[PDB]
Amino acid sequence: GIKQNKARTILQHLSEAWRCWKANIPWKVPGLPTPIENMILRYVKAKADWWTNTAHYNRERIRRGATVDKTVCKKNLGRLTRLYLKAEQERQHNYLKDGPYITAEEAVAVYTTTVHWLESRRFSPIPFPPLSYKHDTKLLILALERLKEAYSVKSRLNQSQREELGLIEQAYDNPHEALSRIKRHLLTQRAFKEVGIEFMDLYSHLVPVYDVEPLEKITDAYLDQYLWYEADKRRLFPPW
Amino acid sequence: DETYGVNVQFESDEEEGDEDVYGEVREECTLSAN
Amino acid sequence: IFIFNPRTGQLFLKIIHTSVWAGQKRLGQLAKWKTAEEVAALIRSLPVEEQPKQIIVTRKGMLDPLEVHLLDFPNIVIKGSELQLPFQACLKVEKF
Amino acid sequence: PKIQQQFSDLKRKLAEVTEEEWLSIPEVGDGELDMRKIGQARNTLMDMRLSQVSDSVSGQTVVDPKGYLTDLNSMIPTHGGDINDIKKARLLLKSVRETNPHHPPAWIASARLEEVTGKLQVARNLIMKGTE
Amino acid sequence: PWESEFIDSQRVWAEYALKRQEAIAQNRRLTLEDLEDSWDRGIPRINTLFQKDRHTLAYDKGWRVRTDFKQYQVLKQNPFWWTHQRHDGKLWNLNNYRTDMIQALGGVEGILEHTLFKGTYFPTWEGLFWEKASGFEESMKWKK
Amino acid sequence: VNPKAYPLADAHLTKKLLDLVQQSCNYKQLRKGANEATKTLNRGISEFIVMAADAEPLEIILHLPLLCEDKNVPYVFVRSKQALGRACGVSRPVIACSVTIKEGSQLKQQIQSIQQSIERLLV
Amino acid sequence: SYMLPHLHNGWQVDQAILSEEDRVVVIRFGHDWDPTCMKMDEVLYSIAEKVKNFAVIYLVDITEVPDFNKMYELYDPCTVMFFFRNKHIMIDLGTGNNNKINWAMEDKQEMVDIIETVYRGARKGRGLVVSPKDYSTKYRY
Amino acid sequence: MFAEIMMKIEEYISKQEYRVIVDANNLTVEIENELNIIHKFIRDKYSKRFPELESLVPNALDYIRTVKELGNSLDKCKNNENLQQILTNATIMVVSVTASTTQGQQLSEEELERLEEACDMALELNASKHRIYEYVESRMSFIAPNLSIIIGASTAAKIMGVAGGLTNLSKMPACNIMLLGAQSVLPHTGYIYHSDIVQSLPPDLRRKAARLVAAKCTLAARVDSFHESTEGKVGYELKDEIERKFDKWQEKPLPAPLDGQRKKRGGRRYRKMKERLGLTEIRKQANRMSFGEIEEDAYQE
Amino acid sequence: IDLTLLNRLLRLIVDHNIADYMTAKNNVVINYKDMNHTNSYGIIRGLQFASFIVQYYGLVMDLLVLGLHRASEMAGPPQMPNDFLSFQDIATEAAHPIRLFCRYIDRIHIFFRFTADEARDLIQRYLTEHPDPNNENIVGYNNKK
Amino acid sequence: AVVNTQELLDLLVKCENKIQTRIKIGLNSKMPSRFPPVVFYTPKELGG
Repeated sequence: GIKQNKARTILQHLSEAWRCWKANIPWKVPGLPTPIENMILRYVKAKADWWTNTAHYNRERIRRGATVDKTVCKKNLGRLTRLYLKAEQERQHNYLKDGPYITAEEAVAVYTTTVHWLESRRFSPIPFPPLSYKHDTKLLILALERLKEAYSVKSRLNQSQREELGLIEQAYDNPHEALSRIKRHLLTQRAFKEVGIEFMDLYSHLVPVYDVEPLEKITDAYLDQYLWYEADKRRLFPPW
Repeated sequence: DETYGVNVQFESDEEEGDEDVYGEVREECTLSAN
Repeated sequence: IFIFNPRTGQLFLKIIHTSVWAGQKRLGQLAKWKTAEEVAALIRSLPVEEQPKQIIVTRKGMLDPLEVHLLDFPNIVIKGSELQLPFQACLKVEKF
Repeated sequence: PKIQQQFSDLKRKLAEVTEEEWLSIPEVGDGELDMRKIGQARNTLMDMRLSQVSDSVSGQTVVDPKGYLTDLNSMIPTHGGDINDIKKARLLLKSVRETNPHHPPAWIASARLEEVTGKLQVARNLIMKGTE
Repeated sequence: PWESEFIDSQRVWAEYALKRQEAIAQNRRLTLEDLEDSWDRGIPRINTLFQKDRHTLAYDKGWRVRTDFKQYQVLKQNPFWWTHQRHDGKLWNLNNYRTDMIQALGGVEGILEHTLFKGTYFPTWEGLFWEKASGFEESMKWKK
Repeated sequence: VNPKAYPLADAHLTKKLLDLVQQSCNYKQLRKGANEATKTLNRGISEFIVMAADAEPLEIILHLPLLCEDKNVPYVFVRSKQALGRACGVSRPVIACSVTIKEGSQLKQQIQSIQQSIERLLV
Repeated sequence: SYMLPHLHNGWQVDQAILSEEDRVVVIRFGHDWDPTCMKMDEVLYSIAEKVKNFAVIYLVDITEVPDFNKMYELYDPCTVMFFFRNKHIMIDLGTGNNNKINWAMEDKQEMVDIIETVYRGARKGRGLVVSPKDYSTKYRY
Repeated sequence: MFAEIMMKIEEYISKQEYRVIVDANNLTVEIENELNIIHKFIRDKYSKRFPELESLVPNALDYIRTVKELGNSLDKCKNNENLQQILTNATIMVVSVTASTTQGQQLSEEELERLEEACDMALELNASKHRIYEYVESRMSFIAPNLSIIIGASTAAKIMGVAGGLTNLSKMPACNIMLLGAQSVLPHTGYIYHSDIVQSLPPDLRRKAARLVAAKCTLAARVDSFHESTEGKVGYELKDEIERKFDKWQEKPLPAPLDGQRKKRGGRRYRKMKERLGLTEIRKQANRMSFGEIEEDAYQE
Repeated sequence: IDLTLLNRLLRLIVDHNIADYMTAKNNVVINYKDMNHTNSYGIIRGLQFASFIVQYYGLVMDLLVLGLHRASEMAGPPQMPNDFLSFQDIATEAAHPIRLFCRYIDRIHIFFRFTADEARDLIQRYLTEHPDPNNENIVGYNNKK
Repeated sequence: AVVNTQELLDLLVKCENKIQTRIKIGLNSKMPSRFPPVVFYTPKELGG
């Protein structure tokens, strides 16, 4: 009696369970009856094993040098991104389960080796950037110039990239509200926003590419320029 | 002098090659374990 | 804007208000094209018998916006000037 | 096996379900071991031992965030300006001093706008351009 | 070659050191007229001495590790991951490559015989220009 | 209606009441809201309070009669909050309005007449 | 087992083409159990409600509806023909014949652009449109 | 103070006005920082015996129970059922690990008995605090049920007391009950900004949430200024509304490709329509490539 | 890179608020399209200062690789530091097997020089710990093909 | 190191012919015989 009603909905339930498997998110429909739920679970496991196998097989095909087209690589890169993030989430949860992998005496051995080096070098530690720091506008201009260099002739940037360009040119306008905001972030901000990941598909290996929120990118870029300037100033990094 | 009444001209000037204008080389506690 | 006819002496001097650019929030990217569009609107105002076919800009940064704003009139010639004429002396006379 | 030869068990157990549960299918529009706690305990052990060693490491710098934020609030300008119109007036007086090099109040107004906001060295180079 | 680049960089920054101390002796600045023989030369290029932003680039420390780590922030793959135009200068020069390429393909007019240039009836090719993406829609690059 | 909504304005009185509340909205003499009516009763700047009998629960404005007896202010209940809300120039239901005193404003005769009329309703 | 509608005799096909006045009748001629038609129907299903403002998609079994086999030359596993207001819209794809698609494209955006091209050239009145891609080479590198 | 207040509390629970309620609530939120005083004393005095239990057990009452548990003898991290009632097996594992290597000297007998009575009065303060909490939640659910259901009965008693009872809490607006209990820590905050249901959300989600809990509880306060909804259904309904809004704050086909009819009228609006995005460009030497010349370095692009 | 150890190692060289920022910046949620996980173990490597975190943690592991004595011989004294491949004395140069060392970002290149005695003592220590009765060390030996 | 690596010189002309072959099959899908290098190697100012 019912096939114009439910045959589309259970197909959407199939595709929704598969979308929730690909996303590592919970799929439990409460109103779905558990034999139908068990068969969708079974379908998702079979498609999961096929999907993992065809992602790894297409990757050995692409990496070996076999001739593929654009949609196979694009599809493969999406499959491997979800598989690499499943493995990375399992790696993070294995770290949360199996403790710090470095032992306490192993950590203090590494740490005392570092303090004996930095005492041997008479290393004065890099302070917090002072309020009227002599070079903070120089390092801010280098930071925002470096963030601007990340944008080329792709006349079409999305909402976040042109919002980043707006925050960069705003920090170009008033550099001292930018520097005060950056030092406020370096002092108090300990919870941040979600860092986006994707993977640059070199065909030999996937390189992770991280898109940070642009206020945090400006604070990170000033911090990067500051610490590298002060560590070159204090000779933190030996010439090797 | 007052000199009240003075023109302005908003232009998109100052385009150059980003080298120097005049072609010159313009040059101008510690850690302790106890 | 001093629009001086040498032959007929009809000086079309357009008044440009302070409020046009006291609160405009713009660069000269409004200014060049704005004086060009207003002298083009003068050209569009007058009949075809009184429209010129040769326009001489004193300041050289205006013939390139005049090329853009007068594509409705390709019959007219927009040349620069090597001789500059002191129409700020018109500002200096008390009447104008 | 073929596919439905793998799904045959679930198809026969799918025959079990009642017709009251068929049209009530929604659509998609909508002891135990805590594994975190032993990792957290070992991480606080490691941080405790590294802080036991770090108590002996003397010359480490740390600024107070409360005092540094107090001093950041101490340096905010009360007469900074209106930043877009500050840029507009900077562009304006730049065009004045560029089309009128021999006008004294052009250079005075440019350097006064660059002393009321921004920094002072560009204002000082602007008046030493203006004096010559 | 890189071996040539490094011996000329060594000897040219040696020449810059002696020219700089003799120009500090003469109290002046090193102009473009000295260091004109050293021009596209040096691994930091001598070009980089004459940049406006050069003083700012004296505070850009660790920039090469930064350009290497740009591959984890920028999805566009950088072929010049190892260098920057700002700090090292332009470590190549293909202007005479372009000239010798034009001469190898037959000269300008020997090239233009392969084109529709003589069908345009332009009397010479010198005052001409293209219109990069102007087309028939008056461009329109920006549309939905 | 609610028996604790007392006094309750009949149809002619609530027509005059909503027109006076509309005029006070126009003259900026009106404070909409039970919290703003509580505030202008506490500050003593309220001419009179209208309330809505169809506020559920009613007791979220039933403190306002007591405030209108401790400030000597006339209070009256309109039949429904939707008509009162539209009479304040807002599309949302408003359950308690304060027509307030202003510096010699022209509604003072209408406000005085409505005050004398709605202090007759509590009887 | 698709959510795409099926036509089961010649009357259903010819009246499904004649039903639309402002939308492209996209008709897949092939068998649902064919792998080529299965991939093509996956592509048509993933865009069926995308292009619903300017297209409609119908599946037609060759065994069930065999009368169009000679006229439309339905001798390949899947063919995808495009009609607009009873007129058969041919497409210079580069494949050599312009009348049908006759393979399964894997990009759903290429099918969206082919349908969008057929719509733009058919409301303009052309019986032959030019594909916004050349499908002579498979573009594999 | 503890005798004067809690013997009245004992007399009132043995019978099963409101000044004893507010005084009990002020007492117990002074008990928590007095317990911080006792805990910092115990931390300073026990760290010669064990300088590592502060970092491993930072919770004050668990630290007090585990240094009343251990004392001098760190032998009682071995097979200890009594310590298993206090800490997790992870925490017991790690305090056994660092009790194997303590670098800590033993206490005195006077030092151990001083720490022992300090921990015993600390448990006395904790049990006294929880007794006050149970009494204040019972008597505040009888006095103001809806306000106690919305905010929590301890904060309900605090804002009932500093306002001066229910019948003064009703005739306050919503904009003052937000700032009720106010005073450089956060400004314009009351007792219902530091509530658990207003801290159950991100730090920027906070201030607005205060205005949500201040308004509805004000309604609840008015609703229990008169003695209706004694079962608390108004409180349950309004609290469902509160956290429904909290969960609310927390976390089409292609058009048919017709061309334009077209722009057939010009100037006026349309020049602004293009001055937005397709404005007066260079139209010369920015769109051009200059056929003969090479103007840049040759393959820079 | 353990972020607790990285936090403590960074607190040596930078301000404690800077180090707390750099460690808390690496303990954030990493998000693909639909999926996201908290990155609690490693570094995020596309933070702008991750270049600094990598070179500093790599310095710490160079002190593990070289030892403090050979790292101090290679870096020179802090008053007159050495350049890249240089020592103060040739006796300082020859005072260890490790003659040269170049850490790249993560790649190490360690040039060793042994005498016959140093080499055969190292081989004997190795074949004491990992004995090779089969001459089975030739198999997995990577070469440059 | 390119001039010393003969495998890279072979790979370089293989990739150069691959780019030129994609240009040629963007021109015409029939792969030509004796296609002129002048369309590839002419600088962009001069049309190539």
